[PDB]
Amino acid sequence: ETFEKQLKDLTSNVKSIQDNLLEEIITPNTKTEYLQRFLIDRFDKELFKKNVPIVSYEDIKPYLDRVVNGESSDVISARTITGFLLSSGTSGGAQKMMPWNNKYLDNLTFIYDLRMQVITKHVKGVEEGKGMMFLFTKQESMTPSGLPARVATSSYFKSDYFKNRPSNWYYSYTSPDEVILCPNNTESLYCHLLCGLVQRDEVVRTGSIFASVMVRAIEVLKNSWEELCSNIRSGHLSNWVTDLGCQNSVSLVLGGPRPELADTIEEICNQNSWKGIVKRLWPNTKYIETVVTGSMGQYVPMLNYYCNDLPLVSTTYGSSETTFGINLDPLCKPEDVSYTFMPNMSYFEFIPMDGGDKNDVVDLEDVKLGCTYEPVVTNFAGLYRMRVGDIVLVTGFYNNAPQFKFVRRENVVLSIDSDKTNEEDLFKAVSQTSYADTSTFPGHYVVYLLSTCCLVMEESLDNVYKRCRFKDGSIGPLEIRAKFFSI
Ligand SMILES: Nc1ncnc2c1ncn2[C@@H]1O[C@H](COP(=O)(O)O)[C@@H](O)[C@H]1O
Repeated sequence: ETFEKQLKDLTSNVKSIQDNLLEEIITPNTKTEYLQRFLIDRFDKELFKKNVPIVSYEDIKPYLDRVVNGESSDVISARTITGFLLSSGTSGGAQKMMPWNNKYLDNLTFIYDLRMQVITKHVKGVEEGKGMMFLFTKQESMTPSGLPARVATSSYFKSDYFKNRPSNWYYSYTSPDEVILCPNNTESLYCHLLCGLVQRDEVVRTGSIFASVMVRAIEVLKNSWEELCSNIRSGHLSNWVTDLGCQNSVSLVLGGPRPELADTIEEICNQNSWKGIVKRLWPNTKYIETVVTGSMGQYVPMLNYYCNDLPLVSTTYGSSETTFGINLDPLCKPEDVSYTFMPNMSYFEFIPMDGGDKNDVVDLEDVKLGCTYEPVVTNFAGLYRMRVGDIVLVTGFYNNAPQFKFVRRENVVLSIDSDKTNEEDLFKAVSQTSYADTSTFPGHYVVYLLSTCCLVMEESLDNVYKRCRFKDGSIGPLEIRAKFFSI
């Protein structure tokens, strides 16, 4: 009842909520160095639109550099910046750093609570069980200001928003918090699988942020099940896991020897065909929760094979600048997913990317059906009218809330995992066509046109690629097709 009214109000009063949010954001910031220079003396929406420039990351980086280096955040935000977000996008090989504060986590947990209600409205049999969720923490980078830079979900996991989260099915995992918080993701993924297998009847959902990570978890399971079952049989975690938090918390989950359970799992895994394996090991699973839009659509056939066509539920579209919104038709096919922007997240504007809309920039409530746009974001952490670099397509409207298909990220040419290699990067590499191969796991780049040539191309790519390729092992060695490989 409360949720039904909440969602009706959010998607019906879009214009009013957006206009009030802009006033809410701008009013305490009119005296910042940044907004004072565009002479926004008081809050006035037409003055904001006329005087405040639409900017790229590059335009405002001088201001962000000052905050990163320790200058008072009030140069851009009266809401103190207490950390930064590392974006998967880069500017000159360097990851972009976005300003961040707890309003990011206020919005994120608002969206978690909303999509939880959307899921349970449409999917039965989930509220009495737990999620086997392959969630990972990545260690933070220090900035000269002394504030940490983290990836979006790590900024949540390492906060009390996560530690002191609510107590219901949607925030209940088969993995202890220590496993989720473990910065060694090889150890934590193994422990995720171990705890999920031990509590296999309680699993009602499984997944990860992106479909690539869900696929990797299944491949690790395929390559680790004999060892996992030996830990279940003995009641002892393998010695190689060094994280103390994992050792202590997983030992409690194991409890003692489980040779009968081990036998049961070994009998399932021992089939030559891995088709439907997820459903056979976790028979109470109701759905797979993972993003399957954008470059992640390449993994849908693999996921359907392993999960025996359990629904793939792609819930959220977000970025280091802001969370955008959620999928209000969770049980649709992957190719049909659209995201309804939520008007309380940030003030959204849109630049037309085709001839169907001839305006220079338009408000959320004015976007035209069937037209493409680049989103523009004004947020609660010092970003004013910043271009996001994504292209979206207006597919419809839920009440008065536009729904958007994610089309692509501008200039990105190659993407396997979190990496987003764009045309400039592939250019430097070749000067020092392409295809993203996923038919084998791990996926890898393919540069059509020598062992050394493969290496120097990889060495010129960005840090996200190199962390995925050499550390997580989510990308294989780059291949120049005679066929040659990096190493
Ligand atoms: N649900 C989604 N579907 C497709 N692409 C997405 C989705 N969520 C995020 N992305 C992409 O990932 C970007 C976020 O990058 P980051 O700044 O590293 O958080 C977005 O701007 C999109 O390009």
